[PDB]
Amino acid sequence: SSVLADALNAINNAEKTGKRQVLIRPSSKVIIKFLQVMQKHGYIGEFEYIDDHRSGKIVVQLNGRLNKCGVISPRFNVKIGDIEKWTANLLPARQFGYVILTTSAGIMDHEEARRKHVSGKILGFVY
Amino acid sequence: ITGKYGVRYGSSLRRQVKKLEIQQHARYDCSFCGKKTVKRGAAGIWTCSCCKKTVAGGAYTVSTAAAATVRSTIRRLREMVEA
Amino acid sequence: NNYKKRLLGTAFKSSPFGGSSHAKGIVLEKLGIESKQPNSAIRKCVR
Amino acid sequence: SKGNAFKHKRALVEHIIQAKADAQREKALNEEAEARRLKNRAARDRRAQRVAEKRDALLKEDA
Amino acid sequence: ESINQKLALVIKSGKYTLGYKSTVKSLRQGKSKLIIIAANTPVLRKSELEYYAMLSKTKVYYFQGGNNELGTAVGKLFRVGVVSILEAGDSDILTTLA
Amino acid sequence: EQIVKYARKGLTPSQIGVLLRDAHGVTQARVITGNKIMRILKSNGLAPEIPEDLYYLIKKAVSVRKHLERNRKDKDAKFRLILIESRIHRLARYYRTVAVLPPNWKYESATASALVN
RNA sequence: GGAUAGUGGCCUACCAUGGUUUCAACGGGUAACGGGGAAUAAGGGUUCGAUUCCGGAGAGGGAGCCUGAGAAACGGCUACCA
RNA sequence: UUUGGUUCUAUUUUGUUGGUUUCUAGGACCAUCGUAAUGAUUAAUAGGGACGGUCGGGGGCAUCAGUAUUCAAUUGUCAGAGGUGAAAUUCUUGGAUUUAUUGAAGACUAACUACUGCGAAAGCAUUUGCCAAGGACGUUUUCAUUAAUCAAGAACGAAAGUUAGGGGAUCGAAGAUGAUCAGAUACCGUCGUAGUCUUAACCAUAAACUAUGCCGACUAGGGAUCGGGUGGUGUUUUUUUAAUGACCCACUCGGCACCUUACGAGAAAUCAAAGUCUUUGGGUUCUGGGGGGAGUAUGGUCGCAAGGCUGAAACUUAAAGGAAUUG
RNA sequence: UCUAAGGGUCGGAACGAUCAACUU
Repeated sequence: SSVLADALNAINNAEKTGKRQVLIRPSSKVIIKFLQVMQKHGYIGEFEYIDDHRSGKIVVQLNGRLNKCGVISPRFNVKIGDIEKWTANLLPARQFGYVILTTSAGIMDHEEARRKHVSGKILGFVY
Repeated sequence: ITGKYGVRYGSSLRRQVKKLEIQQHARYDCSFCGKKTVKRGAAGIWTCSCCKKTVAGGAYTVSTAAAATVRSTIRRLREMVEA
Repeated sequence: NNYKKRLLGTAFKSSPFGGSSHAKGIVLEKLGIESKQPNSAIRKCVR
Repeated sequence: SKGNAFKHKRALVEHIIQAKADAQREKALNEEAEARRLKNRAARDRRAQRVAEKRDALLKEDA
Repeated sequence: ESINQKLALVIKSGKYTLGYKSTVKSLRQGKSKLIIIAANTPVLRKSELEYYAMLSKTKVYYFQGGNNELGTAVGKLFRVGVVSILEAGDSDILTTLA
Repeated sequence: EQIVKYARKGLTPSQIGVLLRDAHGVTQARVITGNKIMRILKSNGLAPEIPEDLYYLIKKAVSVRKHLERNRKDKDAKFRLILIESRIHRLARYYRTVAVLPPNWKYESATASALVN
């Protein structure tokens, strides 16, 4: 009934207990894709190794701070006056931040599509 | 309906005389054999063409009434003797 | 979208109305009221 | 009728007329099914027959 | 399944007589194997019905109940009440009785 | 039956491809013609009229109101004849929007007519 | 088809039942002229609009007109009500 | 690629014009032959249905059983039987109060009964049977998106209360009287109307409770009572025996109703959520915005009625209100 | 003074062949 906060709210829902991560939704190009941008900037460990009905692709070890909770979010705007603003979601300007936006092109990160002046949807936000 | 009995005599009465009314006609089963084609010429009487035969029809409804129990009770004692 | 609710309302029509910095008007009667509980005095007012 | 298939006899002649026609046409295009047993079955028996006239080997021997 | 369930297979194979005259023919003619005579169906049209085939050559299992229904039994809905199953089926009309 | 097209699983196997073959198996079997072989026999017959997943809801749901019709006091019978009902309807749609015509069946003599063969 | 400076139910006739609506029709309310923009905004917003500038509409109410390139006119007539 | 499949539109030259039927390809059309992995996401710890096993105080309808209640016919005798704090009102040489056979009537389902089973919810405990249902389990059976929550609209909805008939045991509003009080229209007797039961029809409210919306996630331990797996051991079926069988024990899982203790939540109390998120975040239905004035005024609708449903404003106050802690 | 609507028998969407009238 909503694969996003579904699983990011299990990582989130986990590291607060503290541990070595667990299973999740089913896979999703998108799940796996956030469960990438995450690793690729740090935070999480190694996306994992399942394969079933749609249960396929991965589990995913924890590691590190990653505190706290991946951000799930449930709207979608972007660019210029935007992105910067919804960068108020962030846990503080001075670096730290990361807002896993959805960018017309690419499921990208607050900066990772700040990149080639991109924009669009607001998929989430990490640490 | 009533209104047949036009706006004249009150209500509760109409009501009742409607209850028994719609019931004063159009039965509705074969107390002999066939289909719905009996009734109740007046009271007591109540013959049916799909046999052409008259049944002892109840009152304002040729449906025996309390002879439900009798239906049982009566023929029911017929149980004894001979079971 | 949806949803409008209570509190302060548009319909108005009171007794000075003009939310006036006053209201001119002739001095019908000189009714010195009388204090409420706790305190107590002859509260000189005007109708 | 016993309800109001009418409103002026020109109109029974009407619906009877039209109606009839339109229906006749509905059969007149349900013939399409014929079209679609023919222009397909032809190549069913033609794919079988073409599978025969392109690999007719053990047909002269068998048993 | 029950006879009210056997006659439903019957109406998919066999030879449904459908009658009360054609019932008589069914019999006299000579083919009526069983004979499904409803309770409603008047005495004489039942005792003479009887006599007809109890003369010919057939066993007759007096019906269940309602005639108006004894038809819904054999589909129709038209209150039949004296069938003459004439040909075999996937039913136990040879075991309708013992 | 087709629901019970797989009473085969009982004494044949194996659910059921055969009709394709993926995570296949290990036993005799003579391929697609082993399936089809008696898999066509199956219901001592065939079908398709329309449409099992309802040709059952409408049934249980049909006899389902004989009692309702006579009993009439088992209100704790209406409370379901509504549900087996709202169900029997809820199906239609995914056919009223696909498989069954575009009115009847998808509306059918539903409420009511014991159908239909 | 009639009018229009000219589209068009604009108006005529003839013919057909249509068109809107809970995704809010219709109707009711506005101490309603609209938009510039005004006020207090961390942000998000509340609240305001007839001083100027655009666009509208009216010179007591209400119609109808002559004049003309242009007006249903205010600082022009005509009648009604006032 | 292919007159066979027709069927157009008008261009180019014919000198010019127009009109022609030849082409002549250029659309679209049915055919024909030929090309190519020649066309169908998975089977959601989503949902629907199949199936078979079963469980249950689930639902309807019939019918069984029982004890008592109060009442009778005849009883045995004999001097009080009531009735509370203590009395009284009453019953009573009328045969009560206390027993004696028997039958009569409608309620009602004791005891077992709990740590709870079943139901959407209200609510559901005697017997047997007939009627149609329901979850959980068992498989991957069958489908493949069908779904999730819902203003509208609707089905069921305790008890009283209305309509009409049936009866009418018990208790028992109104109503009487008996005590009691300064005062008793009560609370304590005792009669007793209605009602209590019933069938066809209304009414749609309740502390209608778990005062806690529905769906899915995830977050932590143990015990105990319902279907499925295995070892089976434990004692008996099945008997000359085994085994099996029946209960039954132990380890599991499922889903149930519940209990006992950390992180984390809260104003507290407490909470297995009332948990997660700085202070979004998974989707939705709903209701709240100081007390009163009030669930009143008016309007429209529903109803037979009682009432239900919808539902204000004027004015009026600064506290009312939760939890906790002490007197 | 005009316009329009609304029917019966015989022969194949037929025509009218023919017949007769109220009334809106």
